[PDB]
Amino acid sequence: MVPISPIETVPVKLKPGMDGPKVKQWPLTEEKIKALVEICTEMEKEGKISKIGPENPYNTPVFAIWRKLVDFRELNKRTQDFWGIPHPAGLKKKKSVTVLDVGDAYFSVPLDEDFRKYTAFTIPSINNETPGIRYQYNVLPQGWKGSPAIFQSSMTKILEPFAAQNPDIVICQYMDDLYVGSDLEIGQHRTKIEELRQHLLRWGLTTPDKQKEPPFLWMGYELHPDKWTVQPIVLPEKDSWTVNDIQKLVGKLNWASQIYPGIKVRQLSKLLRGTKALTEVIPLTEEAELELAENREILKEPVHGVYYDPSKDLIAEIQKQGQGQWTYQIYQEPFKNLKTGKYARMRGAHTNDVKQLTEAVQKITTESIVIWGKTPKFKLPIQKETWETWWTEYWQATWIPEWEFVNTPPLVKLWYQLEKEPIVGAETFYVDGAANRETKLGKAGYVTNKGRQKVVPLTNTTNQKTELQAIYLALQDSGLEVNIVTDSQYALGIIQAQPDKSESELVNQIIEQLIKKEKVYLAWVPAHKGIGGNEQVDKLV
Amino acid sequence: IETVPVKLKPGMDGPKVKQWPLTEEKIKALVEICTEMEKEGKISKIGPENPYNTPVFAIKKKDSTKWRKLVDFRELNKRTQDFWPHPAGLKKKKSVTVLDVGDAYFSVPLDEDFRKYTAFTIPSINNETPGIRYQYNVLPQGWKGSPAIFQSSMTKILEPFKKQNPDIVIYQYMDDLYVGSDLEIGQHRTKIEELRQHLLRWELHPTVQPIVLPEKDSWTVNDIQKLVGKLNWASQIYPGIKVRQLSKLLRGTKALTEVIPLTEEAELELAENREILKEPVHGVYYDPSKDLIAEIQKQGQGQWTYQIYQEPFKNLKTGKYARMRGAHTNDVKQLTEAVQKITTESIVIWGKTPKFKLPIQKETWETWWTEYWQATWIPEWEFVNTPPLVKLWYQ
Ligand SMILES: N#Cc1ccc2c(Oc3ccccc3OCCn3ccc(=O)[nH]c3=O)cccc2c1
Ligand SMILES: [Mg+2]
Ligand SMILES: [Mg+2]
Repeated sequence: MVPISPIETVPVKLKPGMDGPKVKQWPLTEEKIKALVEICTEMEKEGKISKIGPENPYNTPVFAIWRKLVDFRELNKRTQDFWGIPHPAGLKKKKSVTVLDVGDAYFSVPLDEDFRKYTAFTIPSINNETPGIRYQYNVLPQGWKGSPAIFQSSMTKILEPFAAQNPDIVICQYMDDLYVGSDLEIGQHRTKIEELRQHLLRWGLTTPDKQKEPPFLWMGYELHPDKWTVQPIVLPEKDSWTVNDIQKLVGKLNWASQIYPGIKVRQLSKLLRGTKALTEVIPLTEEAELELAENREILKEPVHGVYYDPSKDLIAEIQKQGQGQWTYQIYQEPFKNLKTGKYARMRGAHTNDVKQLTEAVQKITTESIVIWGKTPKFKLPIQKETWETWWTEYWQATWIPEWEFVNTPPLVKLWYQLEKEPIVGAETFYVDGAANRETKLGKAGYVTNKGRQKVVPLTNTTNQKTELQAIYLALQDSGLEVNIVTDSQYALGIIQAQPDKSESELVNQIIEQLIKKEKVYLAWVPAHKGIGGNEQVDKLV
Repeated sequence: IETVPVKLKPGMDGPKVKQWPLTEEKIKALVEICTEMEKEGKISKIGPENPYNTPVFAIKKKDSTKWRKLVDFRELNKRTQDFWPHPAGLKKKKSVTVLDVGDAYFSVPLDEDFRKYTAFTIPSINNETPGIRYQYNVLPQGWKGSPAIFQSSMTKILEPFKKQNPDIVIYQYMDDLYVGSDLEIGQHRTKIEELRQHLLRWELHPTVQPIVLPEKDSWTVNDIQKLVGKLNWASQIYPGIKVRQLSKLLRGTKALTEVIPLTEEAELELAENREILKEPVHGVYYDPSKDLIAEIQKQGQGQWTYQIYQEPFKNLKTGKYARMRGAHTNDVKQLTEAVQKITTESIVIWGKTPKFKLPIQKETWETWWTEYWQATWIPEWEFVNTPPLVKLWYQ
């Protein structure tokens, strides 16, 4: 007999304040009883379990489907807490790649002796005329919260020396599987694989001969030797959609978006607001139907990503899809993508393109640092001057990593720029607006230095809306260059946030007016402090 | 040589915090450093039985091309029971020099029971290998309990130096040792080297800035409007500021660039306002039981302004940073350096770090701040998404 190297156990403690599991045993059928009896018999013969007595006051329910289903759910609550899948695009191409998989993964790893007593379960004897057969686990139980962590720690511990001894082979452990790539010759590769197999056999870890040649179907991916993709995307076809099926659909499209360029989930995601019901039927706008249609169009032609080569620059390129949607491709060589993706703008009242672009760059940077452990060079649809002006004049600190301007319209641009100082030879519009908090009636308007005045009466309105309204009026009736004095901290705040798009249509119209202007200077003054030219007397009526 | 018993605050479990993504060179530097630290018994690898994790990354201090391991101990520090000496004369000292005494901390062994809370993880690229896990067998740098435990030892080290010349103020915060004096920078340097080899054996220059109003021969409408806005703002902070005679100049409706001659009463009002502003603020005190709030405003052109306060419109300190070091093209770098300086000054003056409110989006800061960060400590921070009107007023 070969002296299998002992795997040192992991000390396991129950949660403080909680005790061992005590739960009744199920009224199982006689057939299931016989099956479980056989299974546990041969299991004991293998040494994965041992029989105990009545002393142990801990019992967990058991079932059969044969296959023994042990329910640890009430133990999992009484067991202590224990301490992201690899992305194909980050995997570095190797000449040969072998998939080993350990059989009896958890049962190959012993359990902490002191904890074994807590894993007890009972097999009911037929017609309840005999005390049920007691059993406990000597190894990591299937469905036990502590099994995966302990198993992977043990596995890692065993794998360290082989790895250190063989720097010319790369090995990745996931759960019960080991993936060994290498760039050496095929024969030496197979030899080293067998070496690893016997090395694991030293600790009693069984791995198959022969295996499982590519393509590998793994975690929703297809891994081919030279390239990777996603397993086929199945979009359900229903005459009337359900919210649950919209969760399914959006999830699937999202999954397909990491490789397939141009996926748009915006409409479908907009239709899920405040639903919280799985049976609820929702309609679809022309935009939504066309979106899902062109999404079906994108999923016609199959596309593959390549693997990662450290020798070459990593490049991220971004395009604006519109309506707060952005799409990006991360690639090594032209037309060959590592992967792709999308960014949707955060829910907000107002916003501009530049901000969303920045946020996109941040997202891509974090994703990259996760996958390739580095920040990619960026190709962005924004002129250097535009970015320069923006970040220099922005009230907030902002930054983008190393990047270059790619010219592929639509280009991100600054639509309007407010003046730093008052404009000489430009009419000065003093604006004000107010509303009655009861009647919801108000006025908005302006008086200027050239004598120009306007006051517009308004129904169904608020003070803020009348201040915005007053500014809008000043913008409409003024020449290409204008100085506007407002007492509104609200309006000034919004305009100083510099949105190019807004939820409020009033703000949108103001933006339009701004865009049509050559020079605009927006000045602010304290209200009610009796500043001349600023007329509350007109609007407060 | 002996481990003082250490626990957590009552009703608080150990810290569990997600390790954030790290770049490749940082991962490598951490691997090397932690290997060498493991060989020295400072840290030891641990198994899955430890649920607790605290974030870790790598930095580079100036004059050093060699990496340093920075642990973010914030949550662990918050979760340690309050451990039971502030030299207000340190801020008064003409000069203060900062030292890193962290190398001394690793001699003292950490309480064995508590060691499970110092656990951290070196992350792997693309989750190809599970992260390497460690725990500290000695006093970890950045932990609040480390200077508190080494406090007595440090006293023993500093007995001869402190007794020798007691014109020199010594303070200790985290891994940092601050030394103030009135001496000359040459003699100061020689003295600091003396204390350095003294450490072998066993530069700062320390008021709330006045609110100032322009002095002009001729005022436009715009000038007076801004003046009125600033004075009205300041009226929150100061009791007797009155704008009514200045607002009376704006009366009628005139072009913004039109010059308005000051009247007698208006000039008087402006003068009285100046005099009021020249005085300090009424009843401004520092409550040690209150949080320190720091606010930073980007002024453009490398200029930044800041205010430290425990209560709105009562300012414990105010300041401005124009300092240009390698930061020109990068806003976030500047901001990080500013946060560091403000925090340092806060440490000197009140002994503790302020809670920041940052003029930057959360995601941007979160992404890039560790790249520019040279400090061994870290403060708390907030993000203000609405542009302040006070920007112009602190310029
Ligand atoms: N089932 C399955 C399975 C198989 C291999 C995995 C993996 O495989 C690898 C394991 C170690 C080193 C490189 C690896 O792949 C690099 C990229 N690659 C990938 C496949 C191929 O034929 N050739 C190739 O150069 C890395 C990560 C997960 C894997 C999952
Ligand atoms: Mg108004
Ligand atoms: Mg008003």
